[PDB]
Amino acid sequence: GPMDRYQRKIGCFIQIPNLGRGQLKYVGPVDTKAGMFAGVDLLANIGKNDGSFMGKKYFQTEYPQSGLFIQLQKVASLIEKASI
Repeated sequence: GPMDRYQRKIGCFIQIPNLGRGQLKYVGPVDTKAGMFAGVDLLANIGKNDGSFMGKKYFQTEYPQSGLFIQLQKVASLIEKASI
């Protein structure tokens, strides 16, 4: 409430439209950005980051560009369907 239901699914896998399978690793705000975000590990270098942003660690990624922040509203129903 509001983030609790999504936070409980950290570690789940979700299938992101036009991106692929990603592991949910973080849910919350990102410094200097608007809104809430899911931080996902795409398990290939098709993301943007290594789980850090502006010098702060948000989550751990397998590869140097496998992490990605996605606006939470875009994946909120995928997360809700996923099982932990």
